[PDB]
Amino acid sequence: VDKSKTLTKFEEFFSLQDYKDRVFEAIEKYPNVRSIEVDYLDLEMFDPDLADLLIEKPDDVIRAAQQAIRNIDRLRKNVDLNIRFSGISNVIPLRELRSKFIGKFVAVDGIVRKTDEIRPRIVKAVFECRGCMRHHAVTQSTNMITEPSLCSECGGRSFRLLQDESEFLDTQTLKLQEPLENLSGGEQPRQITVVLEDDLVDTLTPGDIVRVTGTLRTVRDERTKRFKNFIYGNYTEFL
Amino acid sequence: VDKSKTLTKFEEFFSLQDYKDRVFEAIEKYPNVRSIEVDYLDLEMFDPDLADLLIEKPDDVIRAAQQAIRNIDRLRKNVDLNIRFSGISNVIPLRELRSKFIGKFVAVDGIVRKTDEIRPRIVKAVFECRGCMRHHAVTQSTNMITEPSLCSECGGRSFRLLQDESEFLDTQTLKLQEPLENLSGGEQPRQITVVLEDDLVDTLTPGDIVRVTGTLRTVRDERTKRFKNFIYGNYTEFL
Amino acid sequence: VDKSKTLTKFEEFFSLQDYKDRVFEAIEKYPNVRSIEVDYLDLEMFDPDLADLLIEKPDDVIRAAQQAIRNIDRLRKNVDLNIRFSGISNVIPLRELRSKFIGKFVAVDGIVRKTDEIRPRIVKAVFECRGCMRHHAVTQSTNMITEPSLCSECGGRSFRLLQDESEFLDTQTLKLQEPLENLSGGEQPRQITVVLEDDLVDTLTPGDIVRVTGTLRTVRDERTKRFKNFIYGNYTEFL
Amino acid sequence: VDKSKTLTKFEEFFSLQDYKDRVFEAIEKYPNVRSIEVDYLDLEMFDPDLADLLIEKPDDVIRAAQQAIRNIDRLRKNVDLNIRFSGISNVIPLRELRSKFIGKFVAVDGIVRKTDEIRPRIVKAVFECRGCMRHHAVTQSTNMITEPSLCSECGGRSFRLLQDESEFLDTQTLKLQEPLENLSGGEQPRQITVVLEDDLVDTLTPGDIVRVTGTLRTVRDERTKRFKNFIYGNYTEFL
Amino acid sequence: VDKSKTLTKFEEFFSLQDYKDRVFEAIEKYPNVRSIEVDYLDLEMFDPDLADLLIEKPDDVIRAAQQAIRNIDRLRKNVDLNIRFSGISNVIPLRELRSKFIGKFVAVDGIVRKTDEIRPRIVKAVFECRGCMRHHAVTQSTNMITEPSLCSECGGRSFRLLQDESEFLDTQTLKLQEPLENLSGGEQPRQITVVLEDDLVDTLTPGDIVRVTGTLRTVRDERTKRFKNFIYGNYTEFL
Amino acid sequence: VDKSKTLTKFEEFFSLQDYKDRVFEAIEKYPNVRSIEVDYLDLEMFDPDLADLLIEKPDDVIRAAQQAIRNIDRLRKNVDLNIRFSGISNVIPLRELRSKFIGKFVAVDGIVRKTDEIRPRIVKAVFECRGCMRHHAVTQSTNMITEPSLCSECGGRSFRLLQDESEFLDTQTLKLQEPLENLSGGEQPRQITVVLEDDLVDTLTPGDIVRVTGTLRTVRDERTKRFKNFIYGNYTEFL
Amino acid sequence: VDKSKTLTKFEEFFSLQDYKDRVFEAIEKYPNVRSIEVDYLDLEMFDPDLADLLIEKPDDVIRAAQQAIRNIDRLRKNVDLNIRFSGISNVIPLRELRSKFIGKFVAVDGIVRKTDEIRPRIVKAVFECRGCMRHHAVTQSTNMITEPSLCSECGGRSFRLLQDESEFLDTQTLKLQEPLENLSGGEQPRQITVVLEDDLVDTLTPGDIVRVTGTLRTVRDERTKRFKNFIYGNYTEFL
Amino acid sequence: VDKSKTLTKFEEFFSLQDYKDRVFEAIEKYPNVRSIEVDYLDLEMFDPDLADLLIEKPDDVIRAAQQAIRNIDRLRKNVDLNIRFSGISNVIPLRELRSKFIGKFVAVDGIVRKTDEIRPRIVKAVFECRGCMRHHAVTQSTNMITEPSLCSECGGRSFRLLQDESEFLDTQTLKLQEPLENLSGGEQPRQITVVLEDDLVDTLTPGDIVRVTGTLRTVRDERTKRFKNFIYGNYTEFL
Ligand SMILES: [Zn+2]
Ligand SMILES: [Zn+2]
Ligand SMILES: [Zn+2]
Ligand SMILES: [Zn+2]
Ligand SMILES: [Zn+2]
Ligand SMILES: [Zn+2]
Ligand SMILES: [Zn+2]
Ligand SMILES: [Zn+2]
Repeated sequence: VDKSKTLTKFEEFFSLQDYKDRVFEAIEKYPNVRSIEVDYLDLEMFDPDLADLLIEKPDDVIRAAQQAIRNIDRLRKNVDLNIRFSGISNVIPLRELRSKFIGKFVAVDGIVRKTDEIRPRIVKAVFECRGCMRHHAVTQSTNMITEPSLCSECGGRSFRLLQDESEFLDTQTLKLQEPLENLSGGEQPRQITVVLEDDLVDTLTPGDIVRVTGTLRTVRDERTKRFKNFIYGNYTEFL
Repeated sequence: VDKSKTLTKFEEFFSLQDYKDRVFEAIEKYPNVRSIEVDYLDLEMFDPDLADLLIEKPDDVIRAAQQAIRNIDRLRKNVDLNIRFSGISNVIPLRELRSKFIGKFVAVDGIVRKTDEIRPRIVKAVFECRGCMRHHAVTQSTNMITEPSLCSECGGRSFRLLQDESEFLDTQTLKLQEPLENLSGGEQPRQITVVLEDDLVDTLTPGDIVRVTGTLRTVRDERTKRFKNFIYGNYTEFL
Repeated sequence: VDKSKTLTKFEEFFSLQDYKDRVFEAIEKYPNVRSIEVDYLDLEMFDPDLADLLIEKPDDVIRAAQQAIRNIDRLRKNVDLNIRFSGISNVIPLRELRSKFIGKFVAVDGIVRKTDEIRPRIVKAVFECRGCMRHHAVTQSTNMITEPSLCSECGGRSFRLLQDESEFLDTQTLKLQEPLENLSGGEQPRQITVVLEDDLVDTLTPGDIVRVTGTLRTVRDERTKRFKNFIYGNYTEFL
Repeated sequence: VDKSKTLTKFEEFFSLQDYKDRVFEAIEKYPNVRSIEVDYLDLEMFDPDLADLLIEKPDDVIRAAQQAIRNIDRLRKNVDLNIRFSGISNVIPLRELRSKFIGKFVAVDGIVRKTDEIRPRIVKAVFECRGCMRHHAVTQSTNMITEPSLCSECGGRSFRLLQDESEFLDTQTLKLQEPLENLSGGEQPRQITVVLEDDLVDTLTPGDIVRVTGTLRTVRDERTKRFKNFIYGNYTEFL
Repeated sequence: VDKSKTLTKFEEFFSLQDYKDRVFEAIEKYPNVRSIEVDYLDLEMFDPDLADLLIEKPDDVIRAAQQAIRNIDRLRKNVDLNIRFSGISNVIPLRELRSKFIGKFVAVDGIVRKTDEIRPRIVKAVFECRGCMRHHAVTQSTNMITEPSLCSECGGRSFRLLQDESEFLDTQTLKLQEPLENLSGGEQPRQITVVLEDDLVDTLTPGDIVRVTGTLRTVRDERTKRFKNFIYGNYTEFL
Repeated sequence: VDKSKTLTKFEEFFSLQDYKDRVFEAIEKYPNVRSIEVDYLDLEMFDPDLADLLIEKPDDVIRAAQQAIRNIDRLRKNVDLNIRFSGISNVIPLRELRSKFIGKFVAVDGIVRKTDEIRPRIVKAVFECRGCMRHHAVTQSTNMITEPSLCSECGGRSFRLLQDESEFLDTQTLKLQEPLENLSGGEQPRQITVVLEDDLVDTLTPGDIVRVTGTLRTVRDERTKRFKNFIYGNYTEFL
Repeated sequence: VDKSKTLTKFEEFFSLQDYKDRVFEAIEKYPNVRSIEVDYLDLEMFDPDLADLLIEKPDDVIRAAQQAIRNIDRLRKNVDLNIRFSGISNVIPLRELRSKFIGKFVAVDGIVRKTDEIRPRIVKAVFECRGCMRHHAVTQSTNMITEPSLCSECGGRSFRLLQDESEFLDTQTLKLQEPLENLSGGEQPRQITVVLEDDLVDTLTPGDIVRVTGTLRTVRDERTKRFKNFIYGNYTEFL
Repeated sequence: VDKSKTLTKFEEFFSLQDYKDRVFEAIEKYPNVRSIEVDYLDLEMFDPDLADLLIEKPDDVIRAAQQAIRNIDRLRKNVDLNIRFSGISNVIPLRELRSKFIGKFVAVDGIVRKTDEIRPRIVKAVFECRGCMRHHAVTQSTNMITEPSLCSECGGRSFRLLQDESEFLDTQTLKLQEPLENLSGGEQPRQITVVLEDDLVDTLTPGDIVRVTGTLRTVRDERTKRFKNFIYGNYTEFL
């Protein structure tokens, strides 16, 4: 919960002459950008402790980072930019994406195979509390709706989702096959699912040799009660 | 604006000479008409701000244009007329009907591919409150019944649908394929579902080159858990 | 609820010398008849307002009609005859049986195709109130049992169906294909389901060119949550 | 429940030339009369079986009697007259008013002692069902409110009394001391409570030698869980 | 024995010549009698074992002697007769009416001191089951209403007493003082309460030297929480 | 009439020249006035039917005269003014204030005997719904708080009174004795309670010969269970 | 009649010389017999009205004929004997076994086509009341367990079936095809299911030309929701 | 809720050279002072709008005032001083302390009569939520404990008071009799209760001619459901 300190670090970070500009000129083109790039190196340089936390707790850090930009933004109300990081020094071979990397910032190189259709998902679900009829919004991260814990106003524990009041976002999946030039006879290359959202959607194509950076997440499949790991894409570049 | 501010704006557009008569002739012919066509351009002339809301919140705006007409006719004959706008500048290509356009008024060109059977659907569902046995009517917009939030009379939260007291309405589904003259090799055209209801039913047929204007809606496919977009047709025109 | 007046109109109607007889001579052959025919014309003539209500609210009118016969019948206890109407001036083409005709008296011409097996259904379901163990009978119109709203004696809302105390009735379905001599190349004739009950059972045969008269009802199919219209047969004649 | 037959007997009874008049001329002076007198003898004569039932079930009979007058009264809506009987041949000594006479028509002679103040009571209590908020009226006979058994509309069993919607009536009590000219040395005369309502209120005075006619009722006193008998006055005359 | 074995034994005692007629004359005079006196000695002659149970379990025995008479009369006129035994050998002195005698048939001599007013009490309370609204009658033995255990029809456990449908019965209280000719200096006589009901009401008066025969019952005094013994009079005789 | 029909009638009486100004001057001086006196006679002139309702249903009528004034003032300053009628023909002698007059507008003469201390009472009670924590205000007319029927927002039925948010109002009690010049020997005058509130507080004193005009209300005395009548003062005048 | 009136009638038929011995010989051989055959004709002779009920309400009648025998045997050895009637005049052709015959005693001729495996079924299910843990036995007639309505001892409504304490019974299914000598071209014979239980098990085989006598029962086919008729065999005979 | 602005005004107010000192030198002697005096005039001068709000909403203002001092206090943790105001220009005669002054800052002159004993009360009650066992503190203002609305952590609505964890405060009451030198023959001077808490305790003595300043509060007495006004003392000075 001391991540409040992290917010501060980013607040300052987003004050350095160099960054302060790309931020503004980005908030300029809204909503034709949504993203602000960040060279991992500048972060490494300016405060190497934070640069480490990004790797251990991507989600939290990336949240605090976005929070800062919202604060240091007068004039243009709202505006939520996704901040993507480039040059992550934590490249990891596909085959090694096991449990230790669950929920960690990762960079994986490979070749894009199958690319699924682009479809929406709810990012901000709005619920109606069945206890007092009040409305509560809850940010979703998966395609599985997550109801509020309890209603703080009346103590209710039962909610009804109001789709017409919820906000959507574009989502897409693809297969990231590992590079062959490292295998050794007989071995049929392995692959992992990558999830691209918002503006990283419709960015990659079957064949693209790339380096996907992002958070390694996991999900248990229905029926086959087994988990499966996938990468929640943050930044992407060609090799 | 708020909804109320809009109703007014509309009550005047529907009072202007040019449309004053069209409205009465329709209210007159009911139910041999149901529709009342309005030129977008005229809406712009009368007001540029309203002609914009029509695109950002077509649902409420159109629901307002209906309460306006219902507030004009001399005989207060109720009459649920369909306001259909013609000539919409907001023309979006099919492949680009992503999330940003959910809930927005769009206009898409393409070619009617497959046409489905006309079936009815409940538009006004009547429920019996299991708490006090009173009756409540609730307007439905999808083919999925939506029960009332709670019974205002006794506080009940459980209802039973009374089909025999509900009002139906004809609905129809068809696939709209994108224009071929823009695809580039190895590219199979993408199609999208269009929903036609009331008097727009049985209006189009395979081959017809059209410019479907309507609200972009989304719906989660049962068992797949994935959302999919479709167009709720408002106005149709040939090219 | 003012249909009580309708009961009266039929009471009188079933007093005219002409009708008063076929009634009695019908109640004579019980239970080898069950039906009393009614020339729509005599109804049209004697009270043209009622003749109109039949079309708008078949079920209610036909109920009030049957109610009358029960009242104007001393001596032979019970005896419930179905009254069927001939010569309905509301003939409608098969293809046009849309929502406006849901719950309306209709006459449709066509050719009988597939004819299903004759099977029973419950017409009068008897329920045991789980609250006070009392018995309640409820008339069913579909093959889906409909429990009582609530128990008037104790306020119970939960019931158990007692099959052994319920009354059955013969039911049958068939397909009524539209007449071809009106189509126009390429068009594969459409069809609709007809439901024949009680003594209209085993009356039609594949091939019969007929004119089915009855109430247009609708039902949502399981799985495919879509509705489908069908005709609840009242009278039938050959062309 | 066959008391419906009793209603009939009174309907006829209140058709005899002689009575039919005092009824009308009474309904004339409303609301300056409220009472219609009935010579027990005429009742004895015309139908001696009814004349007996009055004695065994005063309340029911007197109800059916009042019901009749309401039926045989066109023109002046409402109007509820109390019918009082004179010349009851069931005179009983005060000291003998034991259990056998509970709920029986009785005539008792004595001298009026203490006379209490005149105060109102609720005759028709209106309740709000806490289940569905509907209103139910219930006739009260004592000064203790009696809630409905259950709500027939929703099955509710809990009610709230709405005083502002209830109707009141004047009530009064007095002591009827037994006649001394029948005692025998040492014996301190006994007494019983008489309850006078509506227009018999403020009719008797301490000292009046009278003959009270009415229904013998009983009530258990709080604290001292013992019952006590009293007379619910119907008719009164001086000796 | 069991209760049944006793009923039989009694059905014969009540069939013997000597008493055969007394029973019929009583059943005949009902309700101008209510009682049927039987000499204990005769009971001994007819059977010594039954004449004993009468003392060990007077309640059940007497309840049996009643079901017997009720099973003899020709007209099955019901008739709740009071069997009263005369000449009981089990004579216990007043001061010795302790616990061993609770529930036993005793006979105590003394002198009627103070006599209380005759009041009624419910003998047969009728309850309305709050579960199914059905009516249940329950015989009461004390002046404290005893609700049914549970409703056999619906399983309900909550009841409402319907006073207007309940049957009353006259009851009376008096103090019985021990015989003075046995006390020894500085000893104030001890008294005990006697309860007289039905036809035994208003039978004794101060001064009367009697030999009260009845069941010894006990009751806890409210607020004191202490039990106290009293005699439930069955038969009275002067000395 | 209905309530609405009355409001109108009043909105005009309060628009007439003669009273147009009195109303504004009062609305002006608020809250240094609160009252607005109106001559009954003038009400008769303006309308004889309304001047009658004032007597049959003073409560609603007066509640209407308030909504009228509240619907006239230019500044919509709310202002809860007290309409007080002067010169009421419906003068009833004290001893005759029985049930027929409960809820009616009366005028009684007598002499102020005893005067009680002025205390406040809640006029507008504010409750917190225990279901959703929302606040509801409810106008009180007695000194007994009356909770809301149910919460319309969530269906709750349980509330908690929030005294610190409720509005108070001064109330006062006094005994009004009947005029002595009409009693006839051995007759002690009868008194009745009068309740004075708002600006009528501390207006009368012992000895004052007055003509209290107000609504006759009744209330059950706790522990006694007996109703008692009292006058809710509207207008006072000296004789 | 009522059930009781019938039991008597039967107790006499089973007392007549001709059958007096058959019954005893059977009760004697139990359980090496179970059945007791009776000629319908004899039933007619003994009584024509009873021989009719047997057809209109075979279930109750047969249940009565069983309670009769159970009320005759000297040793009160219980013995659940099967009464099977021979030579039934009520012979109905297979294709005509519609609703009017549900619950009726019929006799149908045809040819045993397919025979199923003999399996057991619970005839007397024993349940443990989850409320008080008591045991209740309930006779089953179908292969679908039917729980008790409610527990009379404690009012419970929830039960658990105790298979190890329940009694089984052999049951068997076979298809009965209509006689071929009556069909007319292109007509494939219709078959109906027959259920054979107890000693009738493994009695018939393919090819056997028979005249199945039994009760016509109906049952709803799970998942189809459609009823289907079948014959519950009582007596079998070859042709 | 905009009282946050009031907090600010006091924050500034408590920064003026003059006040900033007495604050500090007061926080110096803790806990031997508890109070900081405030000349109403300085408040009147510096910001006359606030000086008015004090009178209308004493409680809120005085709260915001105390809140400020807590904020502008570094170094010495805790320390809650009561701020008392002197020289209130809202002196009001005792007899006029009616409803309009409920919850208003008031100054009343009079002579101290009876002085009650000093006793403690709970100022900060600590409750244990019966739902999750968590602890909640709630400031009390009366001697009647006020439980929390609901538990924000788990939604619980039931609490248990933990006396051993609650904080107490000294409280005292006295009678403030009005000054006689203003009455006029016969009039027996009136009085009102004053409540002195914390350090104003044991400050006044019978006889002291004083001017009590404070908030007028009201409370309904048990039994006698009537309210009574009293003064919650804030500042006191001698005349
Ligand atoms: Zn809530
Ligand atoms: Zn409801
Ligand atoms: Zn029930
Ligand atoms: Zn209700
Ligand atoms: Zn029950
Ligand atoms: Zn609420
Ligand atoms: Zn049980
Ligand atoms: Zn909690």
